[PDB]
Amino acid sequence: HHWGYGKHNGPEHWHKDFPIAKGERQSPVDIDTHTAKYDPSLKPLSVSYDQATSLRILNNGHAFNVEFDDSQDKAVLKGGPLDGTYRLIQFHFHWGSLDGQGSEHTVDKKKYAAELHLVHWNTKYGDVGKAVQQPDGLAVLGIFLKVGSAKPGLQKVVDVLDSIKTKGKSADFTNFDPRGLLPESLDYWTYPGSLTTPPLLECVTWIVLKEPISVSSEQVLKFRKLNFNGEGEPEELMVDNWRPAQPLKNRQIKASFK
Ligand SMILES: NS(=O)(=O)c1ccc(C(=O)NCc2c(F)c(F)c(F)c(F)c2F)cc1
Ligand SMILES: NS(=O)(=O)c1ccc(C(=O)NCc2c(F)c(F)c(F)c(F)c2F)cc1
Ligand SMILES: [Hg+2]
Ligand SMILES: [Zn+2]
Repeated sequence: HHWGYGKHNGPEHWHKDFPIAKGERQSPVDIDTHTAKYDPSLKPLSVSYDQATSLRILNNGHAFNVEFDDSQDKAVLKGGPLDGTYRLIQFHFHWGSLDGQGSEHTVDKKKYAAELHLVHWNTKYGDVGKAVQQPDGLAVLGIFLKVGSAKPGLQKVVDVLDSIKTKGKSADFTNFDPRGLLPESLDYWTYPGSLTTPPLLECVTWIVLKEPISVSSEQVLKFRKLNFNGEGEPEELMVDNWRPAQPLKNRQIKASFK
């Protein structure tokens, strides 16, 4: 049936319907800090989210997405290893059933509690649909979450979760500022990859921040109370919606810092 994260439709089965799963630039990958190359020509990231307009939060059966109005250059990402302007379209998380797992990318094999993905698309392509067909169509900003102190900025997200408990449910989610989810440093690693969920298209430039943000145990606990199923179906807790690290193959991970 449809793909998921369970025994019978999880990541190890994806290749049957999405051959690209065994591709050359699949994500996520493990970031080996001792072999990542410092590239002094990498420009600083330019995150301009002051004009971001969030619209809705949705449980899509795989995770929960917070959607933004991307009809204009309101919230953009430029700089870094990017050429062109990329508009923020949505953000979501991947998390685990336990604090020791949840992230998709790993650093020196270390797994974090969760991983935030801020998804952006290259404006030169006109729409997201066209951007996914290009090798540089998307830019995903990845931020690791570790359990510790509460992140004030994440609480509005946490509080609205009860409203979108099951697949298909959505709630109005305006005036959310994504700047409240960024760590203080924007140092990062970058490599060419893919979407980590089917269709697994290899159109992503990954920008993974070195500094994780901390969230309280109570905050991540609420992520774990969401459901993969729709209303009236057998309850399956939405946990461990992450894909294991893929082989790096002929790729090099660059670092913006020494
Ligand atoms: N401007 S808006 O009306 O608020 C709007 C909000 C969300 C989406 C969406 O989530 N589609 C998913 C989606 C992506 F988020 C991608 F990044 C992508 F590449 C896709 F192909 C895709 F279908 C589209 C438009
Ligand atoms: N975790 S992550 O790598 O940052 C990631 C970000 C966005 C998307 C996404 O927009 N997929 C929706 C989507 C569809 F639902 C389609 F049906 C389709 F054809 C797409 F191209 C598409 F992007 C998937 C994974
Ligand atoms: Hg592509
Ligand atoms: Zn993701």
